[PDB]
Amino acid sequence: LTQPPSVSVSPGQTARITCSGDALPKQYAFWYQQKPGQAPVLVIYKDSERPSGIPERFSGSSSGTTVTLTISGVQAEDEADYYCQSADSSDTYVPYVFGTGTKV
Amino acid sequence: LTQPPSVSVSPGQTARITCSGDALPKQYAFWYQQKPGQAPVLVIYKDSERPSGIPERFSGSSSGTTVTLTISGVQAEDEADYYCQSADSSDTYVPYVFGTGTKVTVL
Amino acid sequence: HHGCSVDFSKKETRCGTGVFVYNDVEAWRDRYKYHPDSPRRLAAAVKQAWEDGICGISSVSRMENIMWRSVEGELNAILEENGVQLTVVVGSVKNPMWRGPQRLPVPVNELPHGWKAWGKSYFVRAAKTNNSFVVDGDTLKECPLKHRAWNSFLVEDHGFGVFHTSVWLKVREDYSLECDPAVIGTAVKGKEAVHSDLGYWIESEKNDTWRLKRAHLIEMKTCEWPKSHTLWTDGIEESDLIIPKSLAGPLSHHNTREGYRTQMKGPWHSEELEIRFEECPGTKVHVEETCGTRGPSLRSTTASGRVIEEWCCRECTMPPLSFRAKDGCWYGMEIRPRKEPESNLVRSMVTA
Amino acid sequence: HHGCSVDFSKKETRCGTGVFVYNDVEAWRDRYKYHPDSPRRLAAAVKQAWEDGICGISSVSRMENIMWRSVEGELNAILEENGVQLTVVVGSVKNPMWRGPQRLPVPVNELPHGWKAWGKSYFVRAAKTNNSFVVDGDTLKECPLKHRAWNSFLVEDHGFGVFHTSVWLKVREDYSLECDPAVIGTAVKGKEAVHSDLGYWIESEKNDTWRLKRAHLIEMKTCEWPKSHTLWTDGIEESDLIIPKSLAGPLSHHNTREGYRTQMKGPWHSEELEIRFEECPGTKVHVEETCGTRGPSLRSTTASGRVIEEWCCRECTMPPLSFRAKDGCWYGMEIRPRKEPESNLVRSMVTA
Amino acid sequence: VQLVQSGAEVKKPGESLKISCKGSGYSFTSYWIGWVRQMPGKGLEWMGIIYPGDSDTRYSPSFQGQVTMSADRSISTAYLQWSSLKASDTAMYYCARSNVDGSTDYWGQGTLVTVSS
Amino acid sequence: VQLVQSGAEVKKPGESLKISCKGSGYSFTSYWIGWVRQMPGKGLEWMGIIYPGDSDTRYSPSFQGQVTMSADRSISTAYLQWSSLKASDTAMYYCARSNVDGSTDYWGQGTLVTVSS
Repeated sequence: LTQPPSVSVSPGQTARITCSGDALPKQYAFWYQQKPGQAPVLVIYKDSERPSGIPERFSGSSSGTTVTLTISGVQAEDEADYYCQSADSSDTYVPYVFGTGTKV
Repeated sequence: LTQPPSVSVSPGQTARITCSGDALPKQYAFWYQQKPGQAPVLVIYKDSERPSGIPERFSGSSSGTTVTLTISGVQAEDEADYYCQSADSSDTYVPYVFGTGTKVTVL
Repeated sequence: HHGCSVDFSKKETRCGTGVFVYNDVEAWRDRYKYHPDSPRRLAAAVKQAWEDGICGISSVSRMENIMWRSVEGELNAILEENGVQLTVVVGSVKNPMWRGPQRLPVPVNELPHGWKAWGKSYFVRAAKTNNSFVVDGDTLKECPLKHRAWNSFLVEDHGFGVFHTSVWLKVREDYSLECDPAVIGTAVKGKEAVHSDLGYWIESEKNDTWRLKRAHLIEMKTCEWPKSHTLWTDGIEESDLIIPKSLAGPLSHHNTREGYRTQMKGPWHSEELEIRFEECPGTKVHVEETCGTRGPSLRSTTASGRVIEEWCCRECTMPPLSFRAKDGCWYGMEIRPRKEPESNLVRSMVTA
Repeated sequence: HHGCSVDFSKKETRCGTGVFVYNDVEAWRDRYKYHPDSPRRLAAAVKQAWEDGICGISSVSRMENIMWRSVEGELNAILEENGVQLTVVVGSVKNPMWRGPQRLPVPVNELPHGWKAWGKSYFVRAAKTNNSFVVDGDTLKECPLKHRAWNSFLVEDHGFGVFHTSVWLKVREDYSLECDPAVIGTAVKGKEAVHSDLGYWIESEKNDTWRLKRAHLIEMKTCEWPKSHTLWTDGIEESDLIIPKSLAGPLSHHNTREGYRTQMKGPWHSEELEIRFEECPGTKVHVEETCGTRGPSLRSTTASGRVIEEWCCRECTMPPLSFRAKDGCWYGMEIRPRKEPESNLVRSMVTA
Repeated sequence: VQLVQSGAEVKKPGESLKISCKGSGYSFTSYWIGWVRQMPGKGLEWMGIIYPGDSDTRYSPSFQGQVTMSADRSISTAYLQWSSLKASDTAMYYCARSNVDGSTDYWGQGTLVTVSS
Repeated sequence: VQLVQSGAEVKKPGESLKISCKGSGYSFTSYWIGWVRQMPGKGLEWMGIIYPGDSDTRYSPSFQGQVTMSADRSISTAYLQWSSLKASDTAMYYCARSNVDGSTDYWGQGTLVTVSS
């Protein structure tokens, strides 16, 4: 639900992005990267795993009611927006909800 | 127990000495080598095994009521008298019997 | 050992001598009356453990918890005739029963006051103190799981038997991770096997290979099943055992079913489970490659009572794997809903 | 399965449901009406095996020999009626029961003439014939062990334990070296275990480690004990098993005694054995270093009847291993006489 | 796998509009289809999901009634319909393939809708 | 481990004789002691065994009465005594150590006995 509106680092450093929500302990979380001009791309799924085709410098972790996305070896090709997706149970509505964003 | 009186072989091949007895299926057999001028030496015990300090060309085997001792490669120092010892059960006498003796010559 | 038996399928009655393993799990009751070594040797060992930085006790099984509850009153009657400021407080158990790092010590000498022979007719009820020695309860804040003794009792050599009412226990001198062998019974006869103890009853059969048939657990232990009491322990992959090894599952070829791996994320929070191979009431399962992958176990009814009727799996065999707890029916780790989003289902929140 | 166990010195009965394993070795030879698959189907299988070069049968156990003796008379009725010239001749068994390389074939057509339902009331004795199908006897010259079928039958459903119960046999389609698992019962409970079948009864206890306690054998089989019916099968050296694996000994840590190795040269020619750990009447054993090494097992009495009184061994543990047959005491392979020469004793002439 | 959307649309307020999202390469009726909005220079929002085969729709509370989602399992196409476009409907619309566990696998190239006057 | 015999003897018929075989290096009272004869240019023949401690003697039938085998536990010495030497007593006499399983392990050097007038 909540994200930090902007972070800024220098090449070679390691940046950490924070997603916070109440239902996170009992629900999965996914992270999406969106470079300007294109469609979102899935980078992290089920709070820790990586799809095949993503550089091994992308990782995430879950600690209670917070999930963090960390970018270890930051190059130049990482200036995008990162979005957090989680869920909350329902019966007649769509369960999913997006985070606010982070302009790295 | 009965043995061949003599065995003659040139250096290099094998020599086979047989010892025949009726109670050999039920008893152990042993082989002794005695060179002229010395005391006998155990060579093959329990008709299959070899004591320490004996060359690996010495081996034996048994087949029913006969037992044989074989020397793989005859050497000039392997000519002597060879005796087989076996036993027969008793209660008051000595159980052990010696064979007759096989004179091996390395030509 | 003598006895007579009746078989109700191949109608037959027989008598003779032999070895008999009984089902004490179904209809478990107050069949046994448990006591520790001596009333003054347990008080001395509890006093010493408090002065060595041990806070409380984590219980291995339900049996030890019931034993602690019965002895608690008499234990506090002693420890005041010696002036000790210490009170034993016994609570209830929650599944799973997690391990503990410490063990209870063996006192060099007993406390020099009191009585022998557990079960004095009348004693004055002791008064509360400031210091508490908590036995497993909801007390993980006053002292955490890292200061708690676990698995420090052993059943005595003749302390157990078929015609026994009282079981004699004793503080062990060694350190172990194994489940107590005095109360384990394993047997196979023909095409049926069992691995059993005071809280487990695990059955097997022979169809084309040996597989799990059904299990009935009334506790979730975390000790290790000894290999002397296990059938067919060799050539076993630890990742094929339905009941995980960390939950006192036997390391046996009997603990397997074709198409299923270890259920580390089953509903091990329940007070009682039954592991069955069939569909739950109202739901059906299909096998297809469009299904998802393994995750935590899911209940077949939502938190509001609605029943999800279609499920799938990738490479599992029929009938499916189910857990039957008192709150409901739950599916195996491999079986996922076909149409309903998983965020709308109740999921298991524990891991072995 | 319900059953109930009784304690005579207490007038008390405890019971419930479970798995019961019975001692069927101390008393056997009841009346069973055997049912090899079919009279016209066993006739076809025996006939076809004679044309494929199989001469006779090497029996696997005493159960199969008894079954062949009951069926023999009716089996020759059915063959001199379809016009086959063949006679079945059943003889006694000798220990050990060595393996054969062949197996009986599953027939194709089930010969036309004859009757179903094993056990007709009155038929006519069949005339003798030149050809002779030989079931295990002293007939190793008629046709040798290399031309003999072995382990061709599987038990399908038995009413063992009670007399006058039919047990159904069937000719197997595959080839196997293991003992039939339909009649095997294994059970451990606390500190005592048993491995058993229709001819073996092998006990274990826990002193400081699990070890052998005693064994009673009313036959010497040569099949392989299946690992599904065995406790503690991993980390086992085959040279530490007291009963050799080639004599249908279980591959278990329960088959071990400390200080002793496998007894391949025990007196396995006896008709019935009992394996005790106890000195024999009138003899003493001392642990020394001047003693000999292992050899064939020796009887404690010479061929006259004189008792040898002093024995030794190198690295044993007391009490010593012994065998008790009708002839008398034999000692373990590691235990040799201390003064009397070994050529004056009776030694065993078989090996496994 | 592939999802193909329609072209950019330039519309006036007050009329209807259908945008489509055709999919191919997989079992179209075994997966959900989600609709995501992205206003110019803003973040992502969920407009709900539809399950083809049996056109089960689960809207978002801030979108029900104001938009209609529909599916046509014969041609493997999922639609999205307005009745009277307003000036606040200028955005980019993405169709996506949602799984039962919740991950969004494939995204369409997007349809840019502009409402002006 | 060694057995040491006594020296060679030359004697006239009708006298007596006693030859010894002193064992050392091992326990003398845990093994049998054998005596073996070998006439000049002939094979070996057993003379029977004696067990020191339980001083049991088991003669060969060809030698009983003719020769007397004795022992001496304390000094670890075995003996072989004649009462009246005959001309046919010229031979070689070996003492040896016999195991219970029947293998003769160690031998002494031997003792010449020459009988003449």
